[PDB]
Amino acid sequence: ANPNANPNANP
Amino acid sequence: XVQLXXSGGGXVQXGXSLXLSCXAXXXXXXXXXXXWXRQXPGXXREXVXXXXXXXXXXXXXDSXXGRFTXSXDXXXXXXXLQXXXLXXXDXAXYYCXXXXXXXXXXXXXXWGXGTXVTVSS
Amino acid sequence: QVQLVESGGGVVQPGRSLRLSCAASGFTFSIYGMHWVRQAPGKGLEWVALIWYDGTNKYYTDSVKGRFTISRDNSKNTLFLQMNSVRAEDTAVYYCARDAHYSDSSGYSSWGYFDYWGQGSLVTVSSASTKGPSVFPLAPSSKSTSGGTAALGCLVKDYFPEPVTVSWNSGALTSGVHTFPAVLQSSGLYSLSSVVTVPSSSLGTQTYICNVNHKPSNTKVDKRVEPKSC
Amino acid sequence: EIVLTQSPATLSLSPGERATLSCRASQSVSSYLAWYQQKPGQAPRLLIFDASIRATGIPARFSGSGSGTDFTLTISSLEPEDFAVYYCQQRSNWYTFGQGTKLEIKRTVAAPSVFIFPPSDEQLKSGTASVVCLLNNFYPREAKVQWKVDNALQSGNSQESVTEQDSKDSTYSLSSTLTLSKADYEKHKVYACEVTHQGLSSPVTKSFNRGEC
Repeated sequence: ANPNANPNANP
Repeated sequence: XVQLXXSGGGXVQXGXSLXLSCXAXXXXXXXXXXXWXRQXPGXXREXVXXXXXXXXXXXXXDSXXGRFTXSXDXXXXXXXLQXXXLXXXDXAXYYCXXXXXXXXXXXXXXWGXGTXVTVSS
Repeated sequence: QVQLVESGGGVVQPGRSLRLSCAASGFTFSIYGMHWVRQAPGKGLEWVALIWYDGTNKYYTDSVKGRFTISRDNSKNTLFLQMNSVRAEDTAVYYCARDAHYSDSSGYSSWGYFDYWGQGSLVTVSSASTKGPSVFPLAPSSKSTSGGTAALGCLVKDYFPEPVTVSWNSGALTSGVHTFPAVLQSSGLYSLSSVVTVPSSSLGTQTYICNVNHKPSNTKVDKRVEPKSC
Repeated sequence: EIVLTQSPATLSLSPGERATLSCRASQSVSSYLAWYQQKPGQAPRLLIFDASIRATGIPARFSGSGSGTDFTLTISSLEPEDFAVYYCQQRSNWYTFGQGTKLEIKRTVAAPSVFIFPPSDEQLKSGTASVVCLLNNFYPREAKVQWKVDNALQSGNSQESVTEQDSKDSTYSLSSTLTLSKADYEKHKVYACEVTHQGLSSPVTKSFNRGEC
């Protein structure tokens, strides 16, 4: 898993 | 270890311009701030200006802001005080000193011999 | 409208736990990832933890992983930081921050920056007990005279936690006052001084009193500052 | 772990002038860089993100440029509300910040006035002696304080505190506090603090003799 993935709704 | 030799002073009319020089020998001064002071007859030595290392700026006394400018020629181990719009009250012996503290706390260990500037018509 | 209001800070002993809250208003809380960032006294910013909008994925900086837990309650628009097994090095102002989600008309999308922040909550990790300051005069003399101006003050020593406040002459003297930031001593207690400059001719005439308040210990002290002959 | 290094540590400028702030990353962060402003006691404020995109509500005088490892924040005409600390931050690999650059107000040189205070009799009766040296209303910030007790230079037994630039005159003030046991204090006579600053041609010393105050 990527700690810098988008953490907000609807990427 | 280091010697400071000043030049450029002399007699100038009110409103005129001069440039003082302070040439250092014996040690390289590019890493150190260099300051100008002046002492009028009977008074204490007053701060005039400081040229820090290139990129670190110049700072000035209230009495000379806007009229005097410091600059450096590191390749020639020399600093300068450009003096414009001179007034009789600027008459004094002008001194240069090296700040031996590279962190700029004003450890003035070596001083030039002084050069007289007289502003009179 | 965007607001983040934090609560829950204070003093916590080493090894214990403290929970911070961040109440959000003025935006759709449940669509935003949320972060905690902290700032130790006198130092820079350090990212602490992140939680996805839906509470699933959570990430932590190495020095808190396994000790702190991030959570959220979307129905109450609140973000939490549960700090466990705390250590002195966790002392800091803790900010919550919203993930700066951004998009444009062409499908560009950004995130991973901090666009709105709480006001900060100070967490002080210490074993020290609540204690008011001892207040001592800094007396004026000729060794504290420069020209026709003298300086005097009060040393406000050995208190915990912050803060103290200092006034002079019950608030009548404000010009020339400098009250320094506290320093943490090796003892774990704080100390500071407050000074003021005044006309030297006033030393024989004018009464100078510093008024010190330390609310956590209900300490109130007036100290008269009288001249000396140094 | 990506390390961001900011330069210079302090920039001393006047309103109207252009301010140029630098941030260098230890390895490439592509364009995933932001700039923040922070004033004392307040939360940071996002100015620029993705290296060059201005955040909503940020004045046009702020601009960001760069990519890879070298980034610049420029303020084309500084205004009074811009004096603050500025940080950069990356989100290419985890989340790290630079150490900050302080943008301070320049003014003319003012040497500190120097004052020394002896410990009070009240404090002495209790076991400790604090001796305080005050450097008042000076600029620029750099200064050195040395304590001497019977002419012997002290080390390790003093702590300094400094104010923020004064709102009206833009100067700093600084205290240095020497802490000794009462027993040690009572072994010596002359207590001196020696101050240097670029506005002082010679160091300024203030001293007292124990028990003559």
